[PDB]
Order: sequence, then C-alpha cells, then structure tokens
Amino acid sequence: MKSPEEIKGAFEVFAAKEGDPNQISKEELKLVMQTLGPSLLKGMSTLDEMIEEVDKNGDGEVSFEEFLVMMKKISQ
Ligand SMILES: [Ca+2]
Ligand SMILES: [Ca+2]
Repeated sequence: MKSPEEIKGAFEVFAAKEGDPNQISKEELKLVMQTLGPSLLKGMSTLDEMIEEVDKNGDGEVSFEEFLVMMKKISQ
C-alpha cells in the first residue's frame, strides 16, 4: 500500500474540493471512486458501499485516518 505521506497527498487534493478541507464528503468521494475504479473491491465499489465501508464513525464524511484504512483494504 502507498506510504502515509503518499496517501496524505492524494487525500488532501480530494478533501479540498469542497466543504471541510480535512474531510472527503460523499460528493468528493465520488471523484475518489471514479479515480480508483476497478481497483475497488467487491462490496465497496458503488459510492454507497464505499462510504459505508470507509466511514467508520458515521459522520457521513471520510477522514484521513479512514481514507488510509480504505487504501490498505484495496491493496490487500
Ligand atoms: Ca472536503
Ligand atoms: Ca467519518
């Protein structure tokens, strides 16, 4: 899996499109989904499945810590 620094770079770009600069909203996660596409796993590859898997605290947005866990899961 990518290093925490590489993942942080990608996270920051996606998270600073709209709203909270430090969280990825569902609408921002749509762009993450479009970029990761066929690398997303079965059961976490629709936008709904993805955020449900990734958003551990249920605030409806994806934090850096949550995003790191997502990237780990995708790459085994
Ligand atoms: Ca954001
Ligand atoms: Ca969250």
